[PDB]
Amino acid sequence: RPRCFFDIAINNQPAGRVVFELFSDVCPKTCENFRCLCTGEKGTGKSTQKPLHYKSCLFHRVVKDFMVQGGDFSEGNGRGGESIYGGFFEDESFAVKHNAAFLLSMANRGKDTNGSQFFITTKPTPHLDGHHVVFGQVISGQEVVREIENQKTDAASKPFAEVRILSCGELIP
Repeated sequence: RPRCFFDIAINNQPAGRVVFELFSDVCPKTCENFRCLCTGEKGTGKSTQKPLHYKSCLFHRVVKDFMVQGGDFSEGNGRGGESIYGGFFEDESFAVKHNAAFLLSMANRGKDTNGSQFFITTKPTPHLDGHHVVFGQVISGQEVVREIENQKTDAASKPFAEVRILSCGELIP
């Protein structure tokens, strides 16, 4: 199973590192996308014409007691983003349930619209089962996730403080 990392800053101050395990045995295509977005290895987005890379990306949406969402690398606000395959891809698995905090899952714009955007649950969110593909889990940095969850937000649930991925990649064992 792949491991990836985010080094998070909050208003340019390091908050620490979040490490994910990717369930590549369950949703390999979903996992490969996220993996490559962390490394930036696939280069330029096809429609977006911007790096397929989470580096400098924002957690643009935060909802206390629900989840924290980021990965919109091209717009920083939910409108943008693109998968490593060109555009979006198909929902691959509903096997992993949204039954805990700290699950990594694909944000989307309805059926079969998986791009670069992701969310980290902060409570059990079982109503998202069948609508979003769970593909990973936080293994360390849970306290950083809580710190993000607790940001004061604006009218669109966008943090007033910039919550930015300063560095990212894959942990090669």
